[PDB]
Amino acid sequence: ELLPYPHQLMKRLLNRISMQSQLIENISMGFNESKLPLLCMETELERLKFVIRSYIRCR
Amino acid sequence: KFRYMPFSPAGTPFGFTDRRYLTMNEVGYVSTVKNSEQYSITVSFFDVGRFREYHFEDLFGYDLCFLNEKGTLFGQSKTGQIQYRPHDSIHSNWTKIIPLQAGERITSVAATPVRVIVGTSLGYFRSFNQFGVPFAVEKTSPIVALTAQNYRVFSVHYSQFHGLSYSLSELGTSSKRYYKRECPLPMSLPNIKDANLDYYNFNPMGIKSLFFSSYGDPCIFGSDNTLLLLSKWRSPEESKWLPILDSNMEIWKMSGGKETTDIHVWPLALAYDTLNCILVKGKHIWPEFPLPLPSEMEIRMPVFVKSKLLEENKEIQIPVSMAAEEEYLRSKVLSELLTDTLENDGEMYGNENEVLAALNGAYDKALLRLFASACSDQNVEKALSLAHELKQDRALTAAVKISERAELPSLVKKINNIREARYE
Amino acid sequence: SLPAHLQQTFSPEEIQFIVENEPIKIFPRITTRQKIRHTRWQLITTDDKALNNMVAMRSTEVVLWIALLLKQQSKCSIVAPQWLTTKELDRKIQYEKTHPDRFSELPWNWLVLARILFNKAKDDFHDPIHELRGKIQDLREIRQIKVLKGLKYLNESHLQLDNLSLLEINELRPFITEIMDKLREIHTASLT
Amino acid sequence: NDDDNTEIIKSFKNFILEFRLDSQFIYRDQLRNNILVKNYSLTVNMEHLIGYNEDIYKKLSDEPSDIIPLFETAITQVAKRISILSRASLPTFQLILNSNANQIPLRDLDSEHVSKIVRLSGIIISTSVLSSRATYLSIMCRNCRHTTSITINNFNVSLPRSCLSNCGPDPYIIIHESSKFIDQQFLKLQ
Amino acid sequence: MYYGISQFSEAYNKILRNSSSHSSCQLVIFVSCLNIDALCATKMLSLLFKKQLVQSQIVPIFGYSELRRHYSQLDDNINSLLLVGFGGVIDLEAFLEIDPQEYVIDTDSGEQSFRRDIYVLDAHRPWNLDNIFGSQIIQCFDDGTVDDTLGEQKEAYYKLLELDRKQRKKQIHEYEGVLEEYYSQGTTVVNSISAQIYSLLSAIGETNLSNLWLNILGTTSLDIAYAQVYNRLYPLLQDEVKRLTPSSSVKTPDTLTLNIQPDYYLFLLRHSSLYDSFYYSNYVNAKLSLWNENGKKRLHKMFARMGIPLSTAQETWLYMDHSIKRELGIIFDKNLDRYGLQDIIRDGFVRTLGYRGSISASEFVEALTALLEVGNNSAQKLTNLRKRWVSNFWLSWDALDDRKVELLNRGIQLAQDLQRAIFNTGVAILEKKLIKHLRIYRLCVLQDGPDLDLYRNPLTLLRLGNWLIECCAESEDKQLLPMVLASIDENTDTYLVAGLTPRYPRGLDKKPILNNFSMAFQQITAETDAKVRIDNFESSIIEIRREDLSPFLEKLTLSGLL
Amino acid sequence: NGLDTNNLSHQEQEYLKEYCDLITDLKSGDLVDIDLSGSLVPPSDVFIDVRVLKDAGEIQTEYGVFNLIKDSQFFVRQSDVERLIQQGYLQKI
Ligand SMILES: [Zn+2]
Repeated sequence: ELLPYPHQLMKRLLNRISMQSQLIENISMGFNESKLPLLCMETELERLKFVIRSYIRCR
Repeated sequence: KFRYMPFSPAGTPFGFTDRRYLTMNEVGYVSTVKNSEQYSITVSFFDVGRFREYHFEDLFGYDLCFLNEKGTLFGQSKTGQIQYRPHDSIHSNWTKIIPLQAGERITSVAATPVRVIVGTSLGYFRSFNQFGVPFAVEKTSPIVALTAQNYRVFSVHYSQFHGLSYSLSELGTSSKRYYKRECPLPMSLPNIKDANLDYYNFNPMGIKSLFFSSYGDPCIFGSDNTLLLLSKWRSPEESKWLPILDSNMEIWKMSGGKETTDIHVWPLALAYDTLNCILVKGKHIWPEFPLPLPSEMEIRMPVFVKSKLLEENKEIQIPVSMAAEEEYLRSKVLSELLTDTLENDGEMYGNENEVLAALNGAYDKALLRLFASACSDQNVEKALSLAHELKQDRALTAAVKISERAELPSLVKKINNIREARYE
Repeated sequence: SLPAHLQQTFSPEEIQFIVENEPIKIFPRITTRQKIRHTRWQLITTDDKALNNMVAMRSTEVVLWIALLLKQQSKCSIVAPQWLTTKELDRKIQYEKTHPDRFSELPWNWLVLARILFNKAKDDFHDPIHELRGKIQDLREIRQIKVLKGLKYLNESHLQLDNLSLLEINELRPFITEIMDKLREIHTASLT
Repeated sequence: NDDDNTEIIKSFKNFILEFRLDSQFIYRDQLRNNILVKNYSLTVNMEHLIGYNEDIYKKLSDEPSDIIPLFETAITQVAKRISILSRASLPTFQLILNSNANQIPLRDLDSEHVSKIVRLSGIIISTSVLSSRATYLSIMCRNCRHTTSITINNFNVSLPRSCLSNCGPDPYIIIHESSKFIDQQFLKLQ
Repeated sequence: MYYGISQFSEAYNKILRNSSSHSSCQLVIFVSCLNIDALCATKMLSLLFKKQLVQSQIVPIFGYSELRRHYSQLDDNINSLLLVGFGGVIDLEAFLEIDPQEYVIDTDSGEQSFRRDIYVLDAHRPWNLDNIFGSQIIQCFDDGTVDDTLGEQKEAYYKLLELDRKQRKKQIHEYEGVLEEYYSQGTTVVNSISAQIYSLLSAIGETNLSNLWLNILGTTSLDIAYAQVYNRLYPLLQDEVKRLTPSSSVKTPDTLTLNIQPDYYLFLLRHSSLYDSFYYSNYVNAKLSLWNENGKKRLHKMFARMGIPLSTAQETWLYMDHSIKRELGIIFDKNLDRYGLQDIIRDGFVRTLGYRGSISASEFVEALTALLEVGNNSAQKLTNLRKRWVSNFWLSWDALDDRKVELLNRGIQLAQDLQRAIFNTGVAILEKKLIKHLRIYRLCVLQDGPDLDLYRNPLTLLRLGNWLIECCAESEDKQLLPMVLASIDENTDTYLVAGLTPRYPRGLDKKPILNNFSMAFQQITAETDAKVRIDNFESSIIEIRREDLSPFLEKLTLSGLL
Repeated sequence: NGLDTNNLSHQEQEYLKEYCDLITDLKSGDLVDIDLSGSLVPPSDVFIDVRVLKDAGEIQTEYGVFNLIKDSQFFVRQSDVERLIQQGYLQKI
């Protein structure tokens, strides 16, 4: 069965991924060189995008 | 009679192999390989980001090393050949030969941010600075062990005509104060088959390692496999040596009561309530070149008797009474250590005050668990002595509720009198 | 839109993702700790307090994709769990050989985590890797024998297991679900 | 000599259980997938056995007829370890070898290669009818009426002369009801 | 001069300061393909940049025009360039039209900085003096020959550039004579790129067993024609092997070991028969003269003397009876002195892991060289053919990985087939006597033969050339002469010409001989109107038309620079 | 096509075309931070080695400029070249 949509959860997740997108772009404008937090941001963003993409593709 | 041997902290003997570890500590490990009448020395670091590991070809045959966060001091015992190598490769390395008589060997070396310390077998104590200028030629009891952390220097002396002793000092860039000079050291030397005799021909003192804690308290690991911490060393009239790990007992405890031989503890460092140490498996005490991850051993105050743990267990499960007893004692000594280091040296991070508050919380929780076992045996006086050592006013109401559950109204009256004393 | 091989089941790399998203105990080999005198980590799908407080040669708890990413750097070495020892795996083997009807009390992620730490942590095990992988294969084989024995009880109503792993759920999912679906279809067509 | 035989059996057991190439136990998986399709056999590469232990390679290649049944017993022990749960049947297996050796021609096959593993090539010209050889024999004494068992391995044994209870000179017959049989096909090679 | 060995680490730090960025790729490594040393060097560099996360683009280049095409299309965002195996002879500013005025950023104070760094990892000891001295942008990873030998040329070049009658002529013509004496000098190699990059890794601290094994392969690959380099670099490799070896054992599937054990000077001993290893070896045919029937009789006679039957000797090494191969060192010590094969005894490095067998360094580098060679209107054919050897180079890069041993076995089989073809064409040359004596050089021209389409490859013609130099070096009756080896391609219709240096016999133990063919090739190309190709990184490799071959050889034998 | 015209019908051609406009309308507006036609494999390896199959000239990426020289190796992120792997011009792991 097609499950009910969690509207508030996905709206909060898109708002959070948008704030993280502007955060990582602002830190990229801000670019000692400790690039491992930026790498954590980067794989953070693409793994969250994969989860959202797979959930929406399945439904 | 007795023979002196060159000592570096947590060094390993050669054994039947062609390589050994010169020194092992919280900064890194320095090892040497026999290379057909010369040697190859590899210095590796546990902190990859701060320090980059290196290696070099040693032609002199160094058997002594000391490794700290700002340099590496190599020393040859038989010829007096020492060398200081800074890590940053901005300051130049320097190499110096100290005068050694016939029968004199360098037994141990140590390095400080502003000094370099060499100790010989006849009792000489030569202090240079970091660049090679000599500063002092002292004669003491023969130093068989040195370990320095920042400006603090801790040493162990032994001789036939002086006995075992220790000296703790803080030299600094200023405020030259010596804490203790050759005060006797409470440690048991080993009882002098080839698995132990291969090590005790190399390290006759039984010092597995000698270090400082993360907060600067001295710690020593003798041949009896107990970790001795020096508590209240800043005040010489209140100083005491606290055994905080009888590591054979916890080895027996994690093995389910089996008398276990094939596992040993090789100590490296002591963080707060945790000794970092490689649990070496096999017939040899010392680890080999493929060094595994150093395991973590939480410190336990040695109040565990094997008879009661075997009696109740007809994994060794400690009953809540003596577990509360050891938690109370461990929390009290750790609260004393954290309070002394925070009052004297200050906090080096932001975490020390909150962990001290949680430690006093675990202190009071163990005291209430002792109070409960006292009240379960209708013991009013032991309950009053237990709640008299209760530190915070928050946990006294819990003792009032346990007194209500145990029906001891005179205990309620005396605890309320204690509270009446506590309001002012 | 969804592919046919990802329709009614998970692929094993999705299982790898799922078990990469757990906490794990670990030993840092770099110091990111602020002294009393460096961009912060600031993650949104895990607690970054344990990652902001990353201290060299201590025990911390971070997520497993960070663990593998830092092991690739060798800036931080992954600690095996308690059940990845020879003694605990021998205890699990003895429990499997003791009770034939019941599976052992293994974690749900015991095959996937073992494969991840075998292919990524070849110098992070106190016990040797050799007998560890031998005991892993022995546990896998005896669990395969137990699920082959338990598959004779394919019932129309329901079917229960106690402690089967997630990777073994993806082993046995399409066969069991299709066979029980057709058995239920046969019996519901058999109803008047 | 039985100590060396069970040492050989245990060693080849350890060869099956402990062989791993590129994070994969190939022979345990081969035995499991061979059991699951009821093909009770194991195909062993000679390069793998040499890379494990060359001493075992000489034990195989020196007197093969006296050690290949021991390897068969080891394979059946591994199979009963793998596919049979303890304290809660499988017949004898077959070891099939793969070799990449240089091919010895038929004309160079002579008295030097007697009782040695050789690899050759040829043309099949005749395959005979399958004959039923025996492995398990329920042997019955005609006088004292007791039944023993004889296990037959098809390498390099006959009916013995004592009944193992005068009872009789040759007091044995064979009970064909409780006897196990395998196939044997004769071929002619050109 | 710009980077001595003790500051290689510093150079790597500069690379990080231009390339350690997650957002963009900024590091491009130009690697000379068709070279084992550059392949192993780029493998260690790629592992080092993978462990530290540096973005990279590894580009294999065959020709000099291919280099100019790849550098011309490079984006301006790239600031770090690594030139592996080449770029040490030519003038890179005069070749890549480099002018420092459009590449300079923030000149302000005597400080200069540029927007692109070009590093050179070259083993050819003729160093261009402009490139090594007067160039800020082109940074050289020098072995240390500049601090010992190239000081007079340093001061001559510096007072040549500083001072732009009898005094001016007397000093300037003298310094130009010194500079032109250093120039017109032959090409030689005394150090490997893998040794320099492993010294950089020792300076950083990223050394492990894999980088050590790649360094061993890179050093071992120079043992054919540059045995003095391998004999010089052997004790450092021995020290590193004994340093990074573990304490000890039983053969187990995970323990990789890398031993210093007797590894004899044979072609593919552990992956072929002993008869085929002695029969296809260059040294055995060099001494016992196996090309005629008498040499085969002598090989069978020494098999009779060694006690090894030909049935056992022709059997595969893995399936060989070990009553022959266990005491083979004792048999070699007792029997090879009478036939002159004492120098077969040689200690090398043998690596094994698991139960999949042992591999030596020599067998591995012949497998890699074979995977370079035959691993898989005319200008389109040349472009497709250059793309084919670039694909061959990437196949050999794929064979360097541990998980791809099937590529290694394919390379072993290709090495066996290619050595069979090399042996057949070598005895084809030797039987009909196509080697001609020209009193200053020896000439060998292949007009037709078996499988001549393999010789459009450079390294296959160099394999045939080293076969001929080893076979003719042990014959003392003819002295040391340079060799010209020409092979015809009918479809392209070009003679590919290789210049081969002679060498002393391996048993003797001095000053290495130089390669004087590049000077004559350049001077004949300048003076005559020959349509020839100079674009190969090895400057002794040229391509001439068929109709212009004989005038080129007549102008070659007229010139005295051989 | 989100990340051969003979066999389809004209009605199937317009079905495929209008479905292409629908799936390129889906990733616009909302759901724009993700791509709906993206890779369904999890990104379990953030950086990969990439080998070039065919010569496709000079291309751009997010913050840098890539080359597509035939038979070259990149050490780049999976998400930067994931679409180019889907086109088939890049192919490794
Ligand atoms: Zn009878």
